[PDB]
Amino acid sequence: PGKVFNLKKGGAVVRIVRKKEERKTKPHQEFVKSIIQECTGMAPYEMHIIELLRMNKDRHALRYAKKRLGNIKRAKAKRDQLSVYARNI
Amino acid sequence: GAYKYVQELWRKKQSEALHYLFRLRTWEYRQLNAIKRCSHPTRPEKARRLGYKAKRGYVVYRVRVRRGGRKRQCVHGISYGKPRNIGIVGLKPSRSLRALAEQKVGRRLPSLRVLNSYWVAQDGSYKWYEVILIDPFHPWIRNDPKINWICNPVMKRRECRGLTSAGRKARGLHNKGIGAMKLRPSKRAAWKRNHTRSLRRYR
Amino acid sequence: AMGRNVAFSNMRRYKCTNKGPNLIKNWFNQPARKIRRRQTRLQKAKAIFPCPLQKLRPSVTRCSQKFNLTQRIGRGFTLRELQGVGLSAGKARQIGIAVDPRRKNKSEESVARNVARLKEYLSKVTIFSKQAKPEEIQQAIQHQGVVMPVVNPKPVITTGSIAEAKKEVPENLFMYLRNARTARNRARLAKRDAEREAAAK
Amino acid sequence: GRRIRVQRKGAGSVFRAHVARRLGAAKLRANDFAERTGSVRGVVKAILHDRGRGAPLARVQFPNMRGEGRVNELFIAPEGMYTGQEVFSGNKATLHIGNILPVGNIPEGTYVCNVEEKPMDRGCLARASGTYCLVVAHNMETNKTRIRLPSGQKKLISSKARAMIGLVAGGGRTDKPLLKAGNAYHKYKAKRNCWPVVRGVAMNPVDHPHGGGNHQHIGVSSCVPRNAVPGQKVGLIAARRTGCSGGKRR
Amino acid sequence: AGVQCTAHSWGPGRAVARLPRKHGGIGAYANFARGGHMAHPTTVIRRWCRKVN
RNA sequence: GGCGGGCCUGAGGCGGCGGGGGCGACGGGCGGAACUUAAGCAUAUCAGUACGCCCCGGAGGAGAAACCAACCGGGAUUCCCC
RNA sequence: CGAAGGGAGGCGCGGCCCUUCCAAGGCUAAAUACGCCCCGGGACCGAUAGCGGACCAAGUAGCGCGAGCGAACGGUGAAAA
RNA sequence: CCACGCGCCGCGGCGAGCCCGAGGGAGCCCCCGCGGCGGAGCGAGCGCGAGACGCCCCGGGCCCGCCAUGCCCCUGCGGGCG
RNA sequence: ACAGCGUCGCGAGGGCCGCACCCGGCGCUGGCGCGACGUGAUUUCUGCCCAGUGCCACGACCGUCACCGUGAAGCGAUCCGC
Repeated sequence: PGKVFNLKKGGAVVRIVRKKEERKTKPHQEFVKSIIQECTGMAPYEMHIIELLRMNKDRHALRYAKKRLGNIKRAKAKRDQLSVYARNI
Repeated sequence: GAYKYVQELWRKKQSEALHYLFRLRTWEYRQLNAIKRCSHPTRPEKARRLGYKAKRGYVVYRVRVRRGGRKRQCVHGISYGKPRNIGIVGLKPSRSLRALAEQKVGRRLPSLRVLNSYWVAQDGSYKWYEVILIDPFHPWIRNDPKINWICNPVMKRRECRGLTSAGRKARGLHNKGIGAMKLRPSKRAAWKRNHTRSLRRYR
Repeated sequence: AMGRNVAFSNMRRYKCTNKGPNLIKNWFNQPARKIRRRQTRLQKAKAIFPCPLQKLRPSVTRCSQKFNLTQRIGRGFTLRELQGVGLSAGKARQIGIAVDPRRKNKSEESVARNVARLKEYLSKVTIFSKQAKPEEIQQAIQHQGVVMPVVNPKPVITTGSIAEAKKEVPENLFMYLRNARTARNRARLAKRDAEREAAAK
Repeated sequence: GRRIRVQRKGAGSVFRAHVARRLGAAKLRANDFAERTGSVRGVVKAILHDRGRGAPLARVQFPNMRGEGRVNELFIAPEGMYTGQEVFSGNKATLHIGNILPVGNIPEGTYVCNVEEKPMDRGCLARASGTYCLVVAHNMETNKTRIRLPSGQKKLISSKARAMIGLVAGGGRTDKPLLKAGNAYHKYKAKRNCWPVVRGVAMNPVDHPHGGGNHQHIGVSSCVPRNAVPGQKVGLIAARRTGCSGGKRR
Repeated sequence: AGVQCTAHSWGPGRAVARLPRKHGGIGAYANFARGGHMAHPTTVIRRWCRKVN
C-alpha cells in the first residue's frame, strides 16, 4: 500500500490550488501551422498512413504510426489528425 | 514575428522543400574542410535561441563529425585481460557527436569560448554542427553584461570540462530527481562522499 | 569468535586505502571549524549591525504521516501569505522576510499560521532610515539566532463526555474499521464470484 | 604466437623494394591532343637496364607540344627497337614494332606489349620479358577489343586503350638456369629481400603454422580455406586441384 | 617512509636472504631492514578521544 | 564575348588585443587496467581505482525543479549528522 | 525512426483518473575540499631513528647507453686559549 | 599494532527509558543539543496483534501471529466464540 | 640454406599482407610477374587409394538456415505465420 489507513484523513481543508486551463496552441500558432503545411506538405510516413486509412484499415494504420512515432498515445492522435485529412479528402 | 514560422518549417525536415535545401547543403559541406568559419549563423533562429547575438566578437564555426561507433585503441585488435574487456569494435562512444563537435573546435581555436552548438545537416558518413564561440577580450563583449560571464576566468575551455550543454547531458546532469541522485555534484564526487569513511573525533 | 555464533558483518571492504582518492575524512579540524564559523558570523553581523543575521522563515508542517503533527522552518513565505499581510515579495525581502514563490500552502490553516507569523514580525521589526540616525542605531541591538524560533507545543489532556463521544463511534468500532480496511478486497472477490456465477448458466 | 614472415612483409621495414638506381617508372606516353588527332614523332636515345626489371627500358625523346622542350619518356622496349629508331604515337600512328596506337586500330593477330587495362592508364598489361598480348577480335558496335593476356586468360579492353606493337625484349631469360645460390642472391638484391626462403616446416611451432614436431611434417592439409584469417593463410590457398596429373588442358 | 625507495627481492639462488634489496644490494622495505617501513606504521586514524556520558 | 558598381563567398598584407607552456594537492572532462577476493574460475569483485590524456580556479563542480512525495505535505544547490 | 501540449509518481502493457512539475538555452555568492609555501602547536622520533636527505655544498657523491637509481657523513673546548 | 564491523564478558552512569550527533552559545574538560536504539511480536504479504500464573531457574499451562477447523451474529470473504 | 623440381592463388574495380583510425607495403611491379607452400643438384624414377579429414566448384537449390520485411490475431505489450 502507498497511503496510510486514516478513517477521516481531513483535519485540515485543501486550498483547491489547481488549474483546469490546459496549454492551448492558440490561433497565433495555428496560423503558422496552416501557412507552413500549405507550402511544405505532409511527411512521407504520414502520407502512407493516409492511404492506409482509406485502404488496409485502422489497425494497420495504427501499427505503422506506432512504429514511427513510438508512443501509443501519440500514434492514436497523429492517426486522428491524418484521418480528418484522408477521410474528408 | 518571422521566427515562430521558421521554427515550424525546421520541424518539417522530411518535407520536399527542406529535403532539397538540405541536399544542396550536405553537398557543399562535404566539399569544404572539417571546421570552417561561417559569416552568418546558417540557422539564425536556432542560434538566437542558444544565445547568438549579431554583435562583434560572436563567431560561428561549422564542424564535421564522423558518424558511427567506437573502436578501442588497441594493437592487433587484442585487448589482453579478463574476457569482459575483450570487445574492441562493438562499444559505442560515451559523448555525443554534438559534444565531440564542440571539443574539436575548442582545440582548433583555444582563444575563443564556446557558448553552445546546434545541428545543421547530416549525410550517411558525417554530421555537421555549428558552434557559437565568443571572444572574451572583445571591447563589445567585455562591456555587454549579458555575455560578461564568458569573459570570467572560470568559463574558459568549457568544451573540455563538459560544462557545455551536450557535455552536461553526457554527464547525466540534464535529468534531476530520482534516478539521477548519485550523479549530481559529479559521478566521482558523489562516489567519494558516499564511499568516505568519516572518522569523527567522538567515534 | 573463530566461527561459533557471530552475526555476519555488513561493513563494506575499504577501497582506495593505499592509492587513489582519500576515503578517510579526519575531524581534528572540527574545534577549529567552530571558531571559524563564529568569526565569519561575527564579521557578517557587524556588516549589517542593526539587521538580524537570519531572515524570517515560515512555520511549515514537517512532511510525512510520521511528523505531520509537528512544524519546522521553511525556505520562504508563499505569495498568498504575503498578500494576506499586504506585503509584495520585494518589499517583504527588504523587511527581512524570505519569499518562496514555489511553496503552495496546501491548506487554509497553513496560510493562517504563516500570516500570523508575518503579522508578528511586522510589529517586532523597526525600520531605521532617516539617512543616518547614529544614536538610535547605537542601541539598535541585533537579534541573534533564528528569528521568532518555531515552538512545537506538547500534548495536553482534555475533558470529554463519554455519552456524547459514544454517539460518533459505532458500537463494535473494530467491525466498522475492519470492514472499511478490507472493503476493496471483499468487493473485488465478490465481483469475481459474480462472473463465476454468471459463467455457470 | 609470433607474427609470420608474410605478416611482417606488409610493414615494409626491411622487406621493401630495393628501388635505388632504378631508371624510373616505365609507362606509355600520355594520351593528349596530338595523339588523339594525329601522330607524335619520337627517337630512341638509349636502351638501358633497370635494376629490378629483367626487361630493357628505352629512353624515347618526343617533342613537348605544350612548350619548347623535348620530353623524355621511359618506355618498355619491344624486341628490335634500335637506338635512332623513329617512333610514332597516336590514332594515325603506323604499324611498325615500337609504335603506340589505339588497340582497336592494331589489326587482329599482332603481338602487342605494355597494353592499357583502361584507356589513359599509361601502361598496365604484358610489360615483362618476352610477354606479348594477342589482339583476338574487335567488336565495332561495343567499341570493345578482346586480347589474350600472357596467362592465356582473355579480357575485353576498350578499343580506345593504347598498346605498343611488338614483344618485350629480354625474352628467353627464364630459360637459363640460375645454377648457383649466388646468382640468386645477386638477382634479388635488385628486387626486395625475399631470398633466402626458409621452409615453414623447419621453423618452430611459434613462428609458422606448419611448425615443428619430433619429425618435419605439415600435420594438416596444406589446402587452406579462402576465408582464412591473415595469419592462418600459409598453405596452398583455394586449391581446386593438387598434384602432378597431366592432360590438365581440360 | 621506506616506500619511497625501489627494492625487489633479489630471489632464491644468489646466497642472499629473500628481502627486498636495491640496485646495490642494500636491504630495504622491511621492519628489520635499516631504512625500512615500520611493520605497522602509526596512523592518525587512531581514536585519540574517548567519549564520556 | 569584353568592360564599371552593389551584394555574397573567398584569399594576401597591416594594426590593436588575446591564446600556447609550468605547479607530486584539491576540482572538472575523457580513455582505462590488472594483481586481488570469490579458498578453483569465466558473470562478478577489485574499481566507475592505479595509470594515460585534457582543461580550469582560488576554490572547482553543482544550482533556482519537465523536484520529492503521498501528508493536519514540503520546496535551488553544496557540505555535515543520521 | 521520429512527435505535440508533454514529463514524472521507483513491476512491464492498454484504458480511466488523481497529485505534482515544465526538458531539449544560459548565469549565480555562501556554507565544502586542499599541496607547495609561510606561521604556530605537539602525552611525536632522537642520528641503523625521524623525510632519501639535521653535515656551508642531498636528489648531492656515485651508478646505469638511457628511462631511471641513489648513498655515506651530527658533537674539541667556557674561550682555539 | 591501529581502524572498523561482530559475538560475549566485566565495570561505570542512568533506567521505560537512554544518548559529549552534527552543530550552536565573547562559549574553552562548561552549557544547550536530533535522529537512532529500546520499549511487540508474527506472518511472503493483505495485515493482525501478547497478562494467567512465577524469589530465581526449569518444565507445564495459557495468550499473540501464521496454517487449518467447526459454530454464532451486527456496521459481512466483516466481527466474535470454541 | 641452396640451384633444380613441382603444386597453389591472382588480370589490378585484382591478389597477399601491414592497420585504433587516417592511411600503407609488395609496386618506380603486371603472369618469363608477385605472393603462398612443399621437395631439395644431377642420373634414374615417382605405383595404388577421394573411404575419412581438408580444399574446391552461376555445381546445384532440395532440406535446413538470421535480421529485416510482410501476412493474420490482440487493448497493447506482443504472438504465430510466411
